[PDB]
Formats: sequence, structure tokens, C-alpha cells
Amino acid sequence: LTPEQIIAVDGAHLWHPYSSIGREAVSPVVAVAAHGAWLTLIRDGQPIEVLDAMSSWWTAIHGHGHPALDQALTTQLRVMNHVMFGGLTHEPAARLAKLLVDITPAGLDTVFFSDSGSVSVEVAAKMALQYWRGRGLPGKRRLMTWRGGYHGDTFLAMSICDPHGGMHSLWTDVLAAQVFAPQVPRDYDPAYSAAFEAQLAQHAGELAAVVVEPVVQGAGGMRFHDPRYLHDLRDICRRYEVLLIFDEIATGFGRTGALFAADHAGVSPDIMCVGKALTGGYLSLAATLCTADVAHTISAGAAGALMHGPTFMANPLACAVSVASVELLLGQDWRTRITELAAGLTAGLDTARALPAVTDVRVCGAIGVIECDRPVDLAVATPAALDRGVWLRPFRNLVYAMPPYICTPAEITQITSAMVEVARLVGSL
Amino acid sequence: LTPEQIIAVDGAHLWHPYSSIGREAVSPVVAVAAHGAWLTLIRDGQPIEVLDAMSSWWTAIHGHGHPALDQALTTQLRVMNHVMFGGLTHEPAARLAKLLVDITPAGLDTVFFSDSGSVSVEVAAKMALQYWRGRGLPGKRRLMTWRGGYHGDTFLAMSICDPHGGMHSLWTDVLAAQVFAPQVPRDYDPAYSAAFEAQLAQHAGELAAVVVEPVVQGAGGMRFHDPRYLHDLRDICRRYEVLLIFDEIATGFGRTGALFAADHAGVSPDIMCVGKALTGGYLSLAATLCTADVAHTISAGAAGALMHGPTFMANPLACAVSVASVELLLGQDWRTRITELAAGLTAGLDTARALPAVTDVRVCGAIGVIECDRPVDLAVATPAALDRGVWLRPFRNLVYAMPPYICTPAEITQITSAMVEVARLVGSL
Ligand SMILES: O=C(Nc1ccc2snnc2c1)N1CCN(c2ccccc2)CC1
Ligand SMILES: O=C(Nc1ccc2snnc2c1)N1CCN(c2ccccc2)CC1
Ligand SMILES: *Cc1c(COP(=O)(O)O)cnc(C)c1O
Ligand SMILES: *Cc1c(COP(=O)(O)O)cnc(C)c1O
Repeated sequence: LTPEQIIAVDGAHLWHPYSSIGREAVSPVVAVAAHGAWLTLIRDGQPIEVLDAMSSWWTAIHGHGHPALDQALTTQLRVMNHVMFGGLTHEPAARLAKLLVDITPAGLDTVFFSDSGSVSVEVAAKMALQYWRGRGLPGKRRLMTWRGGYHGDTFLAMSICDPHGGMHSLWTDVLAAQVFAPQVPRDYDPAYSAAFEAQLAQHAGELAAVVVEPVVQGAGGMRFHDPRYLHDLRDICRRYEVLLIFDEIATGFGRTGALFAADHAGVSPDIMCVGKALTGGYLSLAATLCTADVAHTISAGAAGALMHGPTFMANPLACAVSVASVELLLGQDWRTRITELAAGLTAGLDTARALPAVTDVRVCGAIGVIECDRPVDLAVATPAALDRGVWLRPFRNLVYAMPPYICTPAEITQITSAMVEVARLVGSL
Repeated sequence: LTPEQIIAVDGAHLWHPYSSIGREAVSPVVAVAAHGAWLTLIRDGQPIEVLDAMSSWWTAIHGHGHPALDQALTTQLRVMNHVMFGGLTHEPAARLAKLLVDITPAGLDTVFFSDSGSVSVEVAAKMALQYWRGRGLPGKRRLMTWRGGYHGDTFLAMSICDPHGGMHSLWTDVLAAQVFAPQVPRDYDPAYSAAFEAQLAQHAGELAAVVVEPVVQGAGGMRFHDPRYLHDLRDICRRYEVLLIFDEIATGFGRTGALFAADHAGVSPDIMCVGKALTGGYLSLAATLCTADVAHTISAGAAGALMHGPTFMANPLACAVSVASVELLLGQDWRTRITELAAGLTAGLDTARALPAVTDVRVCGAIGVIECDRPVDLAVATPAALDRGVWLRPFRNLVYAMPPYICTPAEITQITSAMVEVARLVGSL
């Protein structure tokens, strides 16, 4: 198919994320290749090379077509593509479970593989519900979070997404009614934690778990946060006997400057979800980890098992590439790499603070954000960034980047320059 | 890792589908390779080659490591592993969407890609609910199905699963309460359809959709029903203004003797789900298709968009292998292939009808089932099958197979002989 034909098929037949059919203001751009930090896109019938400043929605931490990950895929493909995980086990699943147990916050000793972030969140909730049921406390069935969060698109996951961001107002009666604390502030305020505790106290007997994104809230608004809040959550949860679940699907694997965002506080949750960057952005894969205590209590419960099992559970191909991606990250000085990326984002984005339409500039590890005083028009921002050799996709009022870890200092400066120019145009209406 | 080390890691750290940690009656068997119709498994420390009679949970329709599918994946790997589907489109997505629209029942014109069957079911439900909200009828938010079904493991999907199979007993006060008709019979009885209609009629004002597996109910009991029941559901749904959703995640791509099981009835659903065999068993991928009417009504409603978007939506690697898998199926006389498989299953399983423990023997396309009068002991059945060079996994009172389409007459004889002997050992108490 030519790029023209691809566009024709797409407009007529393909849904896109959170999109319409036939009512798109901006046509999608045809991608024809991806290598390292670079995408080959079609612009006016001509292929142009642009920086993947988004890491393809936070996935491509090592860039595209990395030799180590390509080779991991083809070497597994040669021996075993997939086998059912019902009654069978295999080396890729075992290697990956061993790695994940050994690098995640202490105490996370068991691993449930699934195929997506949203599914891993449902699995986490199921673990929490079956746990309390295993303790003879089935009243503990509700979830508590703070506002500003995002946890995926399946119906249980939706129920803990920010009620404003997730337009819950049109899911009246269908969504489970969960407990929401106010938006967690950037700076540490003991008063916020005390109020969080006071609210949790009113619901403790009906709460299975607190579920939050640690340190960085991604899709909900790129808000950062103080890690000390996570210390308070762990204390509150311990004292009131509510499970703590960390959703690290966004973040995990070095993105925030620590290996996992929980590490910024030294906090272990009871259950943890990982996903986006798990395979280095090659293949869909997610994981839900829980403590030995949670696993044993579930296993000793009425069901005698966790009542979940996806078709492609622990897929050998996805597990093999993930093994390679995790080893590639751990086999280098990733901490210094992320610190350098963060330095580059900070230096490059400082000039945006002076721009008329800019309300905030913030950086946390390999995440850089320009917050604007108005929603960013994609019809202007997209071509503007492409003209500067960078693929950016703002959402709401945010011009942001989460670049691949392999981006050179020069490439980071190219990214921040494009971000600044988009922010300048926003004020130019 | 050696098979012994794999077993050690697995016992300590890996959840399996619907499994415990630390309370497994039988250890899983280590799989070390897969090629064509055969798995290489470790038994008594040594590798043995056995037939994958289950197609690795319905997935491996062309067998493992098919050269055409390996090639397709490797070719895509060299150009573009993955890009984000937010604001970008690509050739693998377009090619697959085009194919799927062209081969599915008439009227299914739009394709929403996701990363598993359970998610595609949630997407289907979301389409149905947003559809009625777009028509100004937000009361139409419940689902109706018949008993014996299975639709996945996420919380909304669970709500339409068979109440017994799904142990809904221990999910009281958590699952949405849906409308269940009685188990659909094998043989066609107009009285059943009339009763289904009467039940639907009293709930029509609050029903968004009927959701069923067409012709074959897989995981809920390997039960077959007359295709004419689906003709009746299409009629009932039309007259009472309730959407019809067919979940073809297990039945799709030739398994039942038609390209899609809906084709047995000559009927089109409003929404359709596909999954397990979509990639030929290489990678997790699923799709939810809907009519132009459904897509337009959603897109004109208050959200102005379908509120869903998985991270790995329309993954180029998965879409590439899927295109190859479908073209491989369409490029041969698949209908004759399934007919020969069905014939082989019938002939091989006939001797079981006379066994003392056997209540039924039934075949539908490349699906063969021996139903027993008591549960099948896996501790006895698994080694018995392995001794005969066959991987079988019974569940409940069912010894069954859904073999790869590439299985030779000799391999089908080997599969069925193993199944018959498992059934024989059941009657020995
Ligand atoms: O456009 C997206 N997400 C999105 C999802 C998947 C992909 S894949 N490639 N790009 C994507 C963008 N949104 C997800 C987060 N959103 C949200 C939902 C509930 C609460 C807060 C934010 C709405 C918009
Ligand atoms: O064990 C499974 N699924 C399963 C089995 C084997 C494999 S191999 N890879 N994935 C698998 C999933 N189920 C248990 C009972 N099931 C069920 C049936 C009816 C209603 C609710 C669940 C279907 C899923
Ligand atoms: C993206 C995301 C999810 C959902 O992941 P999918 O793979 O899109 O289902 C869940 N939680 C968080 C924190 C995320 O960033
Ligand atoms: C297996 C199955 C599902 C769920 O698919 P997963 O990929 O396991 O989430 C849904 N519907 C039907 C009919 C199935 O057989």
C-alpha cells in the first residue's frame, strides 16, 4: 500500500485511541520506519526523519530496532514462538519472573503475566479482593485513590481514573463507585496526609486497597508529587489494614530517575503493576506482582487460586524481549544516563518559563513538561514540531516529552527546542 | 536455566492461569521447543516430542514456527517494531483492517485493535453503551446472554461469564448483575427462542446488547448449538432494538468449519470480537469490529469519541504476523482441510461412544470432545497422554482437542487414540 492508500483505508476502517470515525480534525501521519530514536514519517509524499520524543507513548526506552532486542526476538522465534501456560512452563517466563522479583521493591515475590496495563490493574484488584475474601472479610471490596490518576481503559480500571479526566459523568451507574481523595499536591504538606488518613478511616472496613501512581501521575496530567507522600500512604495502609497497590505501568524501568518510582521513597507496596516499557516497546506485555503473604492467602482461600488467566499469558516471545530489555538497562549505568537526560531537559526547557502562555516548566528524570495557559491545538503543534524534526503529541494544555534513553545530548536539545517553539506558537494564536 | 532450575523458579515465583502459588497438585511440565504440530517437553529429565492437540489454547492454527509467519515477523522487525497509534498510522494496521473488514460477516466496517480477547470484549461493551448514550437512551446499559458462556477475565467480561464456571458465588456484591437466559440446547427448539425473546422483551428498555459465542461455547463447556438460534437472536435483537455482539475469539478463522461461526447462520452481528488465532498463535492481538451505524452514532455522541486506547494498539509486529496468518489461511482450500480434520476426529473418537464413563462424543469442524460422567483426574490423564506422544489438558468432565490445521491424518489418529485411552482410564475409577 502507498501512503495515500494507507490514509484511505485508515479514514474508512481504523479506530484510533480515544478517537472518532469520520470526525477527526487532524489526519494521522503515516509512519514507514523506526530506527533508534528516529521515526520515518510521510509528509507531503516525502519521507522525513524525526525524533520520537514520546518514546511511542512511553514504551521505546532503548529506541526502536535495538540490536540486542531484535536478536532476543529472533533467537526465541527460532526455538518456541508460544505455548499455553496452562500446565506448561518455560525458560523465558522463569528468567523474567526471576529478574522482576529481584529488581522490584522488596517483598514482591510472585509474578502474574498478562498482555496489557489495563489487564494488570484488573489482576491487581482481583488479587486484593480475593485476599480479603481469603481472610473472611468480603466487605473489603472498594478501592481508594487520589484525584488526577489514570489506570487504564477497562471498566474496573476506569473506576479509579480521575472522574473529570475520564468523563465519568457519562458512566453514571455503570462504574463502581470508588473513594477519591483530593489531588495530591506537588510539595509535601502534612495536612494533606492527615486528611487522606481521616477519609480512609471512615471507609477502612469497606476498602480492599489504596491504588496510586507513585511520584508521577502520567496520563492524568503529568503531575509530580513529593515521594514523602508514599511513606505516609504505606504507614496509613499498614495501620488501617488496607492493601497498597502501586501502578508503575508508566514510571517503571528508570523513567523517573529511579528504577521504579517507589524507590524514591524506599516504599514496598503489597501489589505492583508494570507494563509500558517492559518489553522496550516491542510487544504488549504487563505484569502484576504481589507479596508471598497475598499469594498464600489467595491460594488458601475458597477458590484455591487466583481466578484469572489470559490466553497469551507469559508469551515466550514477549518474555524473551523483556528479559533482553531489562538486562540491557541493568547492564549499563542507567542512573547516570537518566540524570544526564534530565539535565538536558531542564537546561533546554528553562527558556519556556519566560513565554507568555507558559504557566509551569517541570522535569522529573526522563520526563519534561511545559504546562500552558490554554489547551494546545494539535493542528498547529503537530506540523510545528515536525517542521523542527521532532514527533511531539501534546494533550490538554501540556507540551511534554518522554524521550528514549539512548538520545544523545544534541538530540535532547533538538527535542526541547521544538517543545519551546510549540509553546511559543500556543501564545501566538 | 536448566529444566530443574525452571521448575524451582516457577514454583516459587510464577502464577499460572487459574492457579495457586505453593498448592499445585501437579508441577507444570517444562516446554523447551515448539515446531509445527509438535511440542518438545521435558519428562523424566529428557526431551520428548508430543502433539499439541490443544493448539496451545486455540491459538496455533498453522502450527508453531510456520516459515511464512516467522518470515513475516522477521521482515517487519527490520523496518518498524512499533509506533504509537495516537496520531500515527501504518501499513500493517491498514492491511489487516482491510482484510478483516473484507472477510467478516457483511456490514462490519470499522476495526478497533486491542491486545487481548478480554479487552476486546470490554471495548465491545463500551461501544454498545456509548451507542445508546448517543441515541439518548442511557438506561440501556445492561447485557444479556445465555448460560454456559465465557468472555474473558476482566471484571465486565466476568459479568457475562457462566455463573457456575465463573464462581460468581464468591463475587457477590462486586460484579454487575446481567440478564441470563437458560443454557442454549444442542438441537433446535423454537420454544427456546420464544422464551429468550419473552425474557429479553421485559428487559429491553434497560439492555444495551445481547452477547454470545456463536455455534460453539468454548471454555464454559465445549457445547455446540444449532446455528439457527443465532438467526433467531438477530431477529429478536432487530425487533426489540438491542445490539447483537458475537464473541468469535475462540470460533474465528475456520475453527468450526466456517470462516467465522456466524457464517453457519448467515447472520451479521452489530459488533464482533476476534482474538486467539488472529496472529496464528505468535502474539497477543485482538480486534472489535462494528458497523458504520454503531461507529457514526458513537462519534456523534457527547464524548465525540470512543473512550478507549490501549498502549500497544495496532502493534506493527502483531499486525504483520496476523496479515500473514490470515492470507495463509485464505490462500489454501481451508474448507476441505477442516472437513478432513472433522472426519478424522469423528472416525477416531467413535470407539469412545461405547465406553462406560462416556455420556457424549461430539465434533464440530476441527474440534473433538469426549464428555464423561465424572471429573477427569489430571494426575492420571496427563501422563497417559504423554506416554502416547500427545499433549492433552482435560478440564472438568471433558477430554477434548482443537488440533492445528496442519495435522496429518496419522497425527489425528494419534491424537484421538490418546483421547480414547484417557476416557478408558476414567471408567476404571
Ligand atoms: O489519549 C489517551 N490515551 C492514549 C492511549 C493509548 C495510546 S496508544 N498511543 N497513544 C495513546 C494515547 N488518553 C488516555 C488518558 N485519558 C484519561 C482517561 C481517564 C482519566 C484521565 C485521563 C484520556 C486520553
Ligand atoms: O483455566 C482457564 N483458562 C485457561 C486455561 C488454560 C490456559 S493456557 N493459557 N491460558 C489459559 C487459560 N479457565 C478456567 C475456567 N473458565 C471459565 C469458564 C466459564 C466461566 C468463567 C471461567 C475459563 C478460563
Ligand atoms: C498506560 C497506563 C495504563 C494502561 O495500560 P494499557 O497497556 O494501555 O492498557 C495503566 N496505568 C498507567 C499508570 C498507565 O500509564
Ligand atoms: C479466551 C476467550 C476470551 C478472553 O481472551 P483472553 O485473550 O484470554 O483475554 C474471550 N472470549 C472468548 C469466547 C474466549 O474463548
